Amino acid sequence: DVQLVESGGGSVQAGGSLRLSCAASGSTDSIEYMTWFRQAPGKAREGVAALYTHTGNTYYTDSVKGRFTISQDKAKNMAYLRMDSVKSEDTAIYTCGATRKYVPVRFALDQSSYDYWGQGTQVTV
Amino acid sequence: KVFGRCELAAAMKRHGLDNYRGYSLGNWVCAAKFESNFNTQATNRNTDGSTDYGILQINSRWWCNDGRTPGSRNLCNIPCSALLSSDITASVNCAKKIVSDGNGMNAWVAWRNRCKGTDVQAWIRGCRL
Repeated sequence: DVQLVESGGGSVQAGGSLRLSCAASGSTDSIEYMTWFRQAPGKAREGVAALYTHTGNTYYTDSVKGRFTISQDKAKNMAYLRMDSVKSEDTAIYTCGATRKYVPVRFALDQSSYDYWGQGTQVTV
Repeated sequence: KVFGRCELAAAMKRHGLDNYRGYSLGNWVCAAKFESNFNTQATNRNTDGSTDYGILQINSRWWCNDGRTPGSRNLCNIPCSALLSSDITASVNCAKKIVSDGNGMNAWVAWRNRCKGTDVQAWIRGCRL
């Protein structure tokens, strides 16, 4: 395999909004989770928002709950991250991840649970 | 052991799967048919080093320990060998945990693709349960 392409990154002022897109190619409904991860400068990669494509259920890391919304367009194998009311702490390289196998919800925000990765897009607040 | 359709339906009913997490019995029988063709000894290796075991093809990366899978979490706290038994108890109990994970029976690919949205009751018809 699955290829993941991110787009929509860039600069945004604190309090603004940005929308990131993750397009998958190489399969459709075999993809289970489509998830957004991020890596702030000098920090470890962390799961931000996960979406289970067959139910639309979403999972968020505490620091973004209420501010970020992950959604999808299952038919087009697209996952979106709507970043609303961004904060300076959100500055980082955002990367899309996916799996074609079920992952227990408790591990849906762990990088090791994902088998496919995009290349990342920079977001600067 | 390769179960007969109704033989499995009866066993699954005895195990309390009928309407478990809202899934009527037929869903479970249909899931087993497409996941393992009713074979308790079915096994399938994956590209990530994990293996799917039993009549409900439960994965060793998350649910059971086969001691050969990288990044395993054994959430069902059982050896995967227990999922290959002619006695489906271990498979059923683990399936109950999986289907309670938060995304229903979607965790079973075979169920999503050949059972979900179909007349699953057909799978228990004629079984005189």
